[PDB]
Amino acid sequence: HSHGLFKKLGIPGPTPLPFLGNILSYHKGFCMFDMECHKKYGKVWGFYDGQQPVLAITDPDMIKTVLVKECYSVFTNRRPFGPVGFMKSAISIAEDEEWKRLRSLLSPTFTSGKLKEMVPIIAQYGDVLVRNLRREAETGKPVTLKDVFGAYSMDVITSTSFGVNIDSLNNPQDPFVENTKKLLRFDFLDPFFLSITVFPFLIPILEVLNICVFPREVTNFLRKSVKRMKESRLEDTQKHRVDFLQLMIDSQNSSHKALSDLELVAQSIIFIFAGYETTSSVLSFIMYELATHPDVQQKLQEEIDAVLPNKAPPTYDTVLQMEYLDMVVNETLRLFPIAMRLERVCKKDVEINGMFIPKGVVVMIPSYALHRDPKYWTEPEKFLPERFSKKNKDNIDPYIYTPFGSGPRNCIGMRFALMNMKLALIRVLQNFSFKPCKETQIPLKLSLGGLLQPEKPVVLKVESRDGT
Ligand code: HEM
Repeated sequence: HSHGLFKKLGIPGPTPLPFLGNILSYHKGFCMFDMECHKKYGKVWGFYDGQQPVLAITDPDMIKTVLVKECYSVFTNRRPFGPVGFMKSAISIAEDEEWKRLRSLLSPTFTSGKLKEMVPIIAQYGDVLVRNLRREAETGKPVTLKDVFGAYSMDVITSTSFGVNIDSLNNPQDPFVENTKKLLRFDFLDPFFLSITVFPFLIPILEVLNICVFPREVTNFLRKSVKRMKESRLEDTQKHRVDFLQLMIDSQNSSHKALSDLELVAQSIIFIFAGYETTSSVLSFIMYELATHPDVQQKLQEEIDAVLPNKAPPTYDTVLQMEYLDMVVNETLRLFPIAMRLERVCKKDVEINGMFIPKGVVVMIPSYALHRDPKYWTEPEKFLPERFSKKNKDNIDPYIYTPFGSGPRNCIGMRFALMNMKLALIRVLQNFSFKPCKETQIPLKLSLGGLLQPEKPVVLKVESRDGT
């Protein structure tokens, strides 16, 4: 019972129940819980995930202090979440100095140059997705976005970490894809995780039995797959394709360095885990918005048609040049910041601009809630891209709008993700128009689970701009 911590500090929040803390209030999902707390408690509030104290903060300066100012010193790590095994070394699960070192070895791998050089590969799959989407529409039936983008997301992943070039969508059974496919984002509200939240003392027991949240079935497979291609393939030299693995392999081969072949395997897997369902979900939200806002869709199409007359293949610089595109992407991320919350564990007693935060408390920034906070957004529930226009985006506080988090521990694949999604969006809109379908849910309703996603999958009628 650390359940008295918050009233002891005079910090408001919902009253916790023995053992459960406040988890039954998650019956409508993390985001609804955070919006309702924001509303009734104010700028700061506390709650308990089992016995774990969580202090939500909403003040921009405090957020910067936590995410930026005091990253290395006090708020360096995310909260532990369950049995992880060797993945304990994935950069996103790694802690303190261990994390700092991994954050160095990997920086170069995510530089624009390395990125630009990966465009041809990803772009190549944009052609594949279009080629693919061409059929699904050409046919007649509504298209289920998660699937088309799931495959596209998959294809970019494999391809950008050694030439495993597969048309994932039409090779549903290619084992290598049938495994990477299983690397889905965790729903921390499913029974298992709720149980570990209420019985955290069970994690060491699962670790000793080698029980891991990532499917060993799949982790084993890729561990071995990387092993061979890391040898078998390029252990022949002469001709390499600037993918993450190679960047990880070569980074290996000539301060703190030397990525353990196991670490490297951990990185490759986490990069997949970090980008697979995230990219696909964001693309789907965007397409939903464009379909329910024809005018925006058209305008986007006109800009694309302008920067690339007559379906001209997208390019790094060409992508960067499109502003309405950038505005549409950003607006969608404001409405659907898929991480939902940003978190940091307080490694030690501290005071940040006024309030004292005890050691061990989890400091949480409710992105979903700050993104829809009336106090900062006119008609928060509305999809209005102008919000991010050139002469308007300056009024946006970066500690309020945080779809990719902020500070030293922000999303390391952010630019890659933005690039990936735009290239895809360009290719697709540069060929089709998505319109609401009779089965299209409007307004879109969000799941009540622990992931930010539509209640029912988004399906839309897809039409080719002059397809005969
Ligand atoms: C639209 C897609 C994506 C979104 C919205 C997104 C979101 C985020 C967010 C909000 C964080 C937490 C930041 C923080 O705590 O301050 C994060 C972490 C991170 N992201 Fe992404 N991400 C996306 C895709 C990617 C992709 C494609 C990759 C990999 C190439 C990637 C790699 C990671 C990693 C490794 C971390 C952990 C970084 C660290 O702790 O040092 N993400 N992401």
